[PDB]
Amino acid sequence: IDLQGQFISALQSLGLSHDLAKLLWLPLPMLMMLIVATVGVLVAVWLERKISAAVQQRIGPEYIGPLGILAPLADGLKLIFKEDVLPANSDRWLFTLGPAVVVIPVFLSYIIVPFGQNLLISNLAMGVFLWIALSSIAPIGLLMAGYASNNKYSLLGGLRAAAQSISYEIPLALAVLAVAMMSNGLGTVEIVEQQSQYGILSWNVWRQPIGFLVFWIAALAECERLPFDLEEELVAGYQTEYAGMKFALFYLGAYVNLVLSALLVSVLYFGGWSFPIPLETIANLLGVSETNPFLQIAFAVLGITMTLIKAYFFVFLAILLRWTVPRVRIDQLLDLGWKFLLPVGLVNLLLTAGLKLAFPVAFGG
Amino acid sequence: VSTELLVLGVYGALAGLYLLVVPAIVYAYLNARWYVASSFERAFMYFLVTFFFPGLLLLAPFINFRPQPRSLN
Amino acid sequence: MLLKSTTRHVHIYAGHVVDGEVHPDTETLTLNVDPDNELEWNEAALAKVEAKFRELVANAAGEDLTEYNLRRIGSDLEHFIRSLLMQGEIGYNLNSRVRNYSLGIPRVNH
Amino acid sequence: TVFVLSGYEYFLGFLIICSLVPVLALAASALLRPKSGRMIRLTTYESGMEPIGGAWIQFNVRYYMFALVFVIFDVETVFLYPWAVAFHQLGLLAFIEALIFIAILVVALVYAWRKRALEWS
Amino acid sequence: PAILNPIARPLAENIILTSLNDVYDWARLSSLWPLMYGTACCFIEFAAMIGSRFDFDRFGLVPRNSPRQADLIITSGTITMKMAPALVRLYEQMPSPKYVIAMGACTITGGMFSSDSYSAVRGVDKLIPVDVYLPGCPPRPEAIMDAIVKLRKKIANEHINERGNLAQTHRLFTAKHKMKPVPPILTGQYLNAPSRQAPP
Amino acid sequence: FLNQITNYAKEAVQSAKYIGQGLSVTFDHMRRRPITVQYPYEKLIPS
Amino acid sequence: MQLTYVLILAALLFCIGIYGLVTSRNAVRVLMSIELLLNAVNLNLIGFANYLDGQQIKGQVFAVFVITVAAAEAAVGLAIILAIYRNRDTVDMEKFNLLKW
Amino acid sequence: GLLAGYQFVKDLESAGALALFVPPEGGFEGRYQRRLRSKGYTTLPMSAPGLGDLAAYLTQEHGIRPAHTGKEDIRVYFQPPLVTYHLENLPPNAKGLVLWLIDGKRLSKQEFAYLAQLTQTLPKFKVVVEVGGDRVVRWEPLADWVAA
Ligand SMILES: CCCCCCCCCCCCCCCCCC(=O)OC[C@H](CO[C@@H]1O[C@H](CO[C@H]2O[C@H](CO)[C@H](O)[C@H](O)[C@H]2O)[C@H](O)[C@H](O)[C@H]1O)OC(=O)CCCCCCCCCCCCCCCCC
Ligand SMILES: CCCCCCCCCCCCCCCCCC(=O)OC[C@H](CO[C@@H]1O[C@H](CO[C@H]2O[C@H](CO)[C@H](O)[C@H](O)[C@H]2O)[C@H](O)[C@H](O)[C@H]1O)OC(=O)CCCCCCCCCCCCCCCCC
Ligand SMILES: CCCCCCCCCCCCCCCC(=O)OC[C@H](CO[C@@H]1O[C@H](CS(=O)(=O)O)[C@@H](O)[C@H](O)[C@H]1O)OC(=O)CCCCCCCCCCCCCCC
Ligand SMILES: CCCCCCCCCCCCCCCC(=O)OC[C@H](COP(=O)(O)OC[C@@H](O)CO)OC(=O)CCCCCCCCCCCCCCC
Ligand SMILES: CCCCCCCCCCCCCCCC(=O)OC[C@H](COP(=O)(O)OC[C@@H](O)CO)OC(=O)CCCCCCCCCCCCCCC
Ligand SMILES: CC1=C(/C=C/C(C)=C/C=C/C(C)=C/C=C/C=C(C)/C=C/C=C(C)/C=C/C2=C(C)CCCC2(C)C)C(C)(C)CCC1
Ligand code: SF4
Repeated sequence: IDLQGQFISALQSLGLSHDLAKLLWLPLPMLMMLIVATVGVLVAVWLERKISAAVQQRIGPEYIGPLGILAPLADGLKLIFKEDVLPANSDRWLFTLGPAVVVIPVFLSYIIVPFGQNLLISNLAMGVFLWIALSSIAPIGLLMAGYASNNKYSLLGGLRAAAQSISYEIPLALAVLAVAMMSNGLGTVEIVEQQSQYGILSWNVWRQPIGFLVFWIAALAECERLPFDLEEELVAGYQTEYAGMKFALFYLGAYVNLVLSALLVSVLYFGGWSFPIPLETIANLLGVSETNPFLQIAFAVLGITMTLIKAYFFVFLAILLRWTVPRVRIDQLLDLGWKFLLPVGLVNLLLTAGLKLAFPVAFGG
Repeated sequence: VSTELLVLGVYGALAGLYLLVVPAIVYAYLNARWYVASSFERAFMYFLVTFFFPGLLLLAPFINFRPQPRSLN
Repeated sequence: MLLKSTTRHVHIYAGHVVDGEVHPDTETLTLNVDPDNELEWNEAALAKVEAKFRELVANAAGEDLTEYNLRRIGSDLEHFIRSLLMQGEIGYNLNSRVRNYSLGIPRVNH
Repeated sequence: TVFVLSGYEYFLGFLIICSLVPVLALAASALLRPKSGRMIRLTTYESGMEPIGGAWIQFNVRYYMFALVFVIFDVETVFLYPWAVAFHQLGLLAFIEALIFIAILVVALVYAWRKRALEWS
Repeated sequence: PAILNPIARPLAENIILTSLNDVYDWARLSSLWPLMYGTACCFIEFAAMIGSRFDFDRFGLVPRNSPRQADLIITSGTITMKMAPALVRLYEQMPSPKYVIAMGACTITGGMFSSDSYSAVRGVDKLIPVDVYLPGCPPRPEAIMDAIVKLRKKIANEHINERGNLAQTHRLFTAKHKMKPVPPILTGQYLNAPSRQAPP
Repeated sequence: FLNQITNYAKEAVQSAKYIGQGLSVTFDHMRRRPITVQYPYEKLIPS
Repeated sequence: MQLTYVLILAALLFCIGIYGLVTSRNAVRVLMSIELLLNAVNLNLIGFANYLDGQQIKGQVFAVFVITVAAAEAAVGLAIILAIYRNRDTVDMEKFNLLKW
Repeated sequence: GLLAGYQFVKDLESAGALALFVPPEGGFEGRYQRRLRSKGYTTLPMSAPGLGDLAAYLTQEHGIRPAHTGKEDIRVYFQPPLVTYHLENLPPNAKGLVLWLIDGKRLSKQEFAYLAQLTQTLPKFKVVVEVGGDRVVRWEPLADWVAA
């Protein structure tokens, strides 16, 4: 089936000019992905709060709804009603647009992640470039907000957080390179197709086990899960200067980055829209599956369900390992990063190239 | 009768099952057990809350979860 | 060093408000009377409060700029405010978000 | 010339939609303010007292050196991208020359690691 | 006059505006972000609620060290007059919809330090406008939760048309003085002092 | 020089085993019921 | 969309970079206009590889090499600049009048 | 949620005293207390455990003894009746007054009939007493709660 082709045929049967009819079709999924992203953010805030309560043997937020699920919605509806306060400095537009410069590209990078063969936005050539080069912008907004903060401690904390953030970009690119060499492509569709050709025996987690751990450590260092940079040299790193609106924007941006990383790690290594049993055997066992959509709709729902359970598993593992491993210093974190993830990533790329040039049978060829 | 009407009926039944009949039994079972469930069953309950969340956003302010009063002699 | 002493009603700032901020200056003392909505005011009693503040700042001469003397001046100002309230003048207003009698309760003379 | 590719209207439309929403949320927060802005006494954030120390930062070199090694390795990663892209029918001499490139940059990393090129003591 | 301290004397609405006001009050009732400020054992009594025995988190209150993202301050402990401008600045640096809960007997009044004392502040209501008082030395954590319940009953009394009360008037006055300049106060200068290593 | 490398590898595998034991006791802590009380639904008995 | 407007824009960016190389009121804005001067020739090479070149593209390769060269030149220039603040007290270019005839 | 209309105001204007059952976990009587101010009533918060005697504090004047530390002598403060002085300089529109008691659990049933007769003697102020409630918001006549 094709909903876009049927909508185009219905608008042609109504009578139009085939250009303005096709122009306005894109904003409805372009807003639907945004509203389900805010739905996932409101899911993840309640999930993190209740799982942090269940780890420390207590109950999360209650007496707000049925079980307190409206509490992220109540927080997001209350924090936009607070009085926007400003410090005694200049450049008010810079202080306003700093968090805007932070919030724009991480929200913009939603055109990369897929949910199936057709349930995605853009897969042109190089979606990993459009993730990395857009995620490497937020230090500029962080330094801009630190300069407009007008403080001696918050500016130093913003400098330390920017130096922590820019160091974990190079193994984050090398772990992408180690998979893009084997997949001979930069788009996520070919990467997930080379994993969905076979079942469990074609997963990239068993082919590149060191690169998955390097990418996971780099993601946990980039989304500020284990580095506590929010006791940061007087009280906090880049805080204690904004109002409820800018703090809410930073909180939702951090949760968007966490959700996007938890989706992208599974997509690049484990693989959403996949099954342990191949779909061709089930399609041959059931009947004829080439035009009948009654099984294809259920297969698309099952692929969305597999992507959602993988994202929920990675989110639960990240927020379980937040309070499991103890807090380490940012100097020790930068030292372990630059002394571990770069050399083992380089020799992992070298052994990946050697295994691809030695036996090009089970790899991408 | 046609196949497109059957597809629309399947879509309507799927939307109705996603919005009405699943979060009711989820809200029943979730506070029905709530203590005897293990960690894997707690993760399954948290996933059941996670998945059907547009149903929970519409069934949240209508339902009431408060303890019942007892009798005294 | 920004020397100031305020409790709830008097604000004696040792600076000068240019537009919305202050700068350290030991030549001007700015007085703010009742910033919160706790007592309703007028133009005659506020002028008497300003005249008492001018008399108190003319009494303190030949002394060092410390927090103790400025807090003593603010305490004499608040004592003058309390005696003006007890004299039979303006008092509380029923238009605030919170009603807490910090100076006294309304009583009966006889 | 003609502009034919896989598509770029989604990127521009999503940029327009994602750039229209933060200023709209800021305008809504300014509209639903309790009273107004323009706070009468503007003060910066100090923990418990007045600013008694000074508005100066000690001259350091650790941030600039980290960003220097970051840009030096980023322009290496940029050159390392198309070799890994075009490694499907190219051969083994390109792998040898990329191994020489990787070994030269590893020698550069060893030179940066031995001396005091990055040290947050 | 025969009356001491007199009090001066100081309509159709819509249903949609009433529902919007109910939503706006319910959001503040549901979030209620507090501030942890404590100088004595009352801070330990507040931290005993954050633990997994009384579950103070379940009402929506999360611990924050920032006096800028908290719509409620909780003063607690014996307050010295040297800490009174610190508390005034910490109250003034908060945003405008703020609330005050004063916990303790030495906080709401003089407490035990009201007979023979020259440094303790006899009442925090002389410094910040207290909305809900809380007697007790020290009070039960269930009494602190009861004060939270009374504060939640008091927040819903606000209006969306009578929102023009959270401000401060100018009433500026400019006068000159004749005080003498003071020498500065010590900032550091403890270990590398010329009178410390060299004995006079 | 190799003994320092083996000692670093032993410290790394010991840290990995400590992280695994922390994950094990964290997964163990999810089995027990919460021991908190509700207010004003479960009030304590005054002695 | 024609090549002539892109060439006019590149020439105007080159003249803006020339003026910001001459006056600049600073020493970091000199390098910031040097990046504009090289981004103008990057636009020139990209437009030439878009319009004149066909299948075998090489102006994009030259632009990538020019970008890497300008990043290395920016690193060398900032390494030169950051020693002047350690040695001298001021940052103004007009104060460097020691090496006379 | 529940879109409540204007029904507590009619039940308050019909009778003289009402008793509402609220859940003690949070606050829900604030909506009716705000609707009363929207209808044109002046609210007055007051605590029911600390009141002394209702007659000597609501009709006549009383004498408060402040806690002295031995520094000052024994002094007495003449307190006027609260609702009378609140009714003196009250009216912007002259519609009505209400009296709200927060914790009405620590009270006896002897003074409730006297309060229900006092709110019917002077037709200018109302009496609102709060009970700890049972799982739902419901209103009951206070005279029916006294008689039963
Ligand atoms: C812990 C974290 C938790 C996370 C949160 C979990 C809870 C939330 C989970 C919710 C599920 C997540 C979101 C699902 C995945 C995103 C799918 C999506 O975005 O997916 C985007 C989809 C579009 O995707 C696919 O798009 C296709 C078009 O693809 C084309 O376009 C695409 C780009 O859009 C690609 O480029 C693709 O290659 C290219 O072929 C077709 O439209 C397919 O039908 C469609 O499935 O948007 C649409 O669904 C269309 C938009 C609605 C339009 C309404 C349809 C129009 C009305 C038609 C009515 C017809 C009436 C006449 C009937 C005739 C009567 C006789
Ligand atoms: C009071 C307020 C009321 C609000 C009213 C709003 C009502 C309307 C919104 C309701 C949405 C919920 C109803 C569920 C609809 C799900 C339809 C579906 O998935 O429709 C499926 C179709 C399938 O798409 C077609 O699918 C085809 C077959 O491919 C599928 O099969 C292939 C097999 O190899 C491949 O795997 C391929 O990747 C996979 O997509 C092709 O992909 C075509 O390109 C594409 O058009 O998707 C489509 O068109 C796109 C459909 C987008 C739906 C995404 C929503 C998320 C799904 C709900 C979450 C699952 C919940 C299920 C709960 C059940 C619990 C037991
Ligand atoms: C003809 C039907 C029409 C249906 C209309 C459905 C409307 C749904 C939204 C309701 C709106 C009105 C809520 C009034 C609030 C109230 O007083 O408390 C009502 C309840 C009280 O609890 C609840 O109260 C109930 C009664 S009681 O108060 O406990 O006694 C109790 O039964 C229940 O258990 C308990 O949860 O509080 C809630 O939990 C409801 C939350 C509703 C908030 C919706 C958020 C809106 C998001 C969109 C915002 C858009 C604007 C953006 C601005 C930039
Ligand atoms: C909720 C509502 C919100 C409002 C809706 C949003 C409307 C937005 C889009 C309008 C819809 C109609 C137009 C789309 C429909 C449309 O007509 O597009 C289609 C058009 C050509 O597409 P195709 O070539 O596929 O179409 C023709 C083919 O069918 C055959 O030739 O696409 C483009 O022109 C891409 C333009 C990208 C241009 C390059 C990107 C520029 C990015 C610049 C980044 C700048 C950063 C600046 C930083 C300071
Ligand atoms: C099914 C998928 C399971 C994937 C789970 C893996 C994600 C875990 C990543 C860890 C995040 C935290 C990193 C902090 C790590 C931390 O803070 O300590 C790191 C610690 C640093 O020690 P020191 O500070 O002593 O070292 C530096 C000094 O020696 C200076 O000389 O040692 C390491 O460098 C070794 C790292 C090994 C790390 C191993 C991690 C993987 C352990 C779990 C293995 C699971 C196998 C599962 C098999 C089923
Ligand atoms: C068909 C279908 C369905 C179903 C579903 C399902 C069946 C699901 C399930 C599944 C699940 C339920 C999932 C989840 C999971 C999660 C988890 C469970 C996680 C956690 C864990 C962790 C993270 C841990 C860690 C560790 C390590 C790594 C080491 C050792 C130790 C440990 C183990 C601790 C539904 C109804 C939806 C609808 C649609 C369709
Ligand atoms: S009221 Fe009691 S417990 Fe609290 S600070 Fe004072 S002495 Fe300590």
